[PDB]
Amino acid sequence: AIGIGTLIIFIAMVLVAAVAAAVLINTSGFLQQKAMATGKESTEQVASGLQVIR
Amino acid sequence: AIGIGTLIIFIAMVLVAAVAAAVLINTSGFLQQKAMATGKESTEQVASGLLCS
Amino acid sequence: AIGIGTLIIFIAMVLVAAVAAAVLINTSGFLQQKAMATGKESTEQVASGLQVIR
Amino acid sequence: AIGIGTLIIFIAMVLVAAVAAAVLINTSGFLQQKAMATGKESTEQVASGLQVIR
Amino acid sequence: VLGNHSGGKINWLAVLISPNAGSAPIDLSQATVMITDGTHKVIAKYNSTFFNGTLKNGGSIFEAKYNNTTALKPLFDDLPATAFGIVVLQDADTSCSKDTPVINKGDIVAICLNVSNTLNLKPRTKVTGAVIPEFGAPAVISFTTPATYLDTQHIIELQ
Amino acid sequence: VLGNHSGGKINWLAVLISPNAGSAPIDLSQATVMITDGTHKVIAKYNSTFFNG
Amino acid sequence: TNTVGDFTNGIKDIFNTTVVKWNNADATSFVVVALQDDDKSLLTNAVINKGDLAGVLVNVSAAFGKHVGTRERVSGYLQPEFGAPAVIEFTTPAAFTSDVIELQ
Amino acid sequence: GVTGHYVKNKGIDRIVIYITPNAGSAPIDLKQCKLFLMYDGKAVSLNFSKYDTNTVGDFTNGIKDIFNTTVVKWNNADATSFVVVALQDDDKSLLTNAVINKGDLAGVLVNVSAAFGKHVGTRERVSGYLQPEFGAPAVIEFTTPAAFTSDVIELQ
Amino acid sequence: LAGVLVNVSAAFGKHVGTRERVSGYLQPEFGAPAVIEFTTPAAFTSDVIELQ
Amino acid sequence: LAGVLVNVSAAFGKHVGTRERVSGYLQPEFGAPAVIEFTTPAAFTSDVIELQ
Ligand SMILES: [Ca+2]
Ligand SMILES: [Ca+2]
Ligand SMILES: [Ca+2]
Repeated sequence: AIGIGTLIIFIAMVLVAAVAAAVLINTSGFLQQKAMATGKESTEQVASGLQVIR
Repeated sequence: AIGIGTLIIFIAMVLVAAVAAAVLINTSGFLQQKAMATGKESTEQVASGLLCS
Repeated sequence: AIGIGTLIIFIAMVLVAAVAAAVLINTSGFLQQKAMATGKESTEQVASGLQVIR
Repeated sequence: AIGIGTLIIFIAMVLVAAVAAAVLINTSGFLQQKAMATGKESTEQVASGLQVIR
Repeated sequence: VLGNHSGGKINWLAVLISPNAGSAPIDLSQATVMITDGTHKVIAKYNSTFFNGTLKNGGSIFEAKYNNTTALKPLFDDLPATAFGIVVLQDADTSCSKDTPVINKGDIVAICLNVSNTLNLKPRTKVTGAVIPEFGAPAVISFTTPATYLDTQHIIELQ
Repeated sequence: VLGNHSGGKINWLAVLISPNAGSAPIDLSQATVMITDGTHKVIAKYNSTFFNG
Repeated sequence: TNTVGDFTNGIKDIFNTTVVKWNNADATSFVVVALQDDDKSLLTNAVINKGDLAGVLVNVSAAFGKHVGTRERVSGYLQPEFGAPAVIEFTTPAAFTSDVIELQ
Repeated sequence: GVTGHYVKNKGIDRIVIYITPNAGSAPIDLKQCKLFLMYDGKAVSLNFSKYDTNTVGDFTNGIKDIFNTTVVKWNNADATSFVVVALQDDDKSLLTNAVINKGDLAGVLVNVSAAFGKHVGTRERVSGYLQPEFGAPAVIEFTTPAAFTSDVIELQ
Repeated sequence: LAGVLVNVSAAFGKHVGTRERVSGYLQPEFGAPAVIEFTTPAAFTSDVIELQ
Repeated sequence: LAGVLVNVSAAFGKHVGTRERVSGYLQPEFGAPAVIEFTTPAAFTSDVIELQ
């Protein structure tokens, strides 16, 4: 029967789509930290300094 | 014998793709509303004001 | 056959991408007028006035 | 068997995604030069001039 | 957008329009224009009678003639209350013809509307609208008429 | 933010707050506020007794 | 007397009563005014096809039984016999200040 | 820049508009560009027209006087066109099929008194745009001074 | 990588002018064809032009 | 919304100093983990610090 294969290949299709989704979730995590830090750090740099009074 | 089944599962493929399409179409609709709303509202906020004379 | 669904979902994908594009085109229109007017008006305000001679 | 088509359509899907990627890589190239030149040129314009001494 | 003035009003408008970059050719004979002054909302459509091609080679807008068979008569004054006319200002490839005004990349053309009785464009008045093509994105008309009209300056630049 | 004062301290604070443009309605009865002075960190929640409409 | 109001050649004012014929907009129906249609499909048995643009008139004050006020929302869908529905959604502005308003 | 010639007891008769491309701009096909001008009662469009026998008048090596008739050949400035005089162009682009590219400077001649049908008087404004086939238009705007007092005036 | 030479002025019987488009396909015996499409620029100004 | 308490000085066996990073994940039984990442500031100057 044709049905048998249709089932089995569906199982595969789901699994592949899961793996594909995963990489985006993971990568978004990696980028989150890197972005946030870059902003904070850059801000502190501009905002700060010393001045010679006399 | 084989032929019969091929037809039947074909029907299912069609319907399942249809159901998935519905999600995408609908969802796009749902977002269209809020997308526009946000832009208009935000502009009116930044542009409007009163000034003491 | 797998091909049948691949076709049908493509039709959907196109349509959704169209709708998504539309909102940006529309919104850009709305903003165009609002921006242009705001600049003109503000300019005339600063540029103009009266002076008491005597 | 259902598997046969699943394979064949995958081949297509890959190829299309390749073509789609290509246009962005190409276009980014075109824009690179145009942008860089526009900045350089504009800078030289403002920065330069002559002065009548006497 | 440009606008002749007499009396207390702007009476004719000339809306200059052109294609967006990378657009397919737009057939203006099937366009529609919608304008409102906040008290009325006119909608107007092309009447083929009112075409002037010659101005692609230079001349005066706002004094263009048109050709009812056997005569020449002024365009703007004759144009009916529900119709717009068209005057070709730049077209390299003769793409605009009286029966089929199709505009392609590079062209500029003026949609001529006579609003004297239809919309009451006194000073300080907001005007809103769009030219809507058969396919593709509309052009947005949006202007507020000046605070003061002066008799030394009968043609006004509105947008 | 506004703040009554007596003695050597600010004793009450009144924090005026409003929605962002294009926001869906916010139910303050389920909000939480967190404040710190660098020596302690209080967290506080709504008591319905204290409403004035 | 006719299936769709033929204004393929323009309207002086879409809301002027004598020109437009609002009268059949009862508390339970709409009427359709044809604004662009090359192939005469709207004009004859009321079928929209590619490139047509048409305008639906609704007598809201009769439909909802009162006039809609300021700062109020209205939302809906025009649902065809088959295919995706057209979403409608707008919030009436804070200050009515002119006769014809661009709810958009 | 803009400059102009005053005929005594009449007003400004002709004007010369100096035009240049913006940094980084791709070459502009001058012969397709149209110039729109507004004044007290008229809004006129003018189209390119050939100088005598040649596409653009070649004065890459200097002019005794830009307004002297016999030197310059104003005659093709009809009531509906302009002509172009090439003032600096290394690569010969202006001189051959009329294309402005980087570093070129060129001057557009307009017979204003014929275009608007009268001489422009004192205390009057004139404004317009030279609109190319693609890209941003060059704005023109000036108010003629209160007192004409010399033959060539620097409307600028 | 290989380059196909075409004597266009002889093929179309005239030289292609400015602001004109040309489009086509190179169609192999089996498999997908290579699309060609370009519009000649507005201003010819150098001998070798990058129609791309 | 819930708050996890960790006795870091006991967990790592010493107090974390200035200019040091700490990173981790809270990994549920199924589903995506919550990333934690921060660098302690250069100058401790108050009792409760907003590592964020
Ligand atoms: Ca054309
Ligand atoms: Ca139709
Ligand atoms: Ca040159």
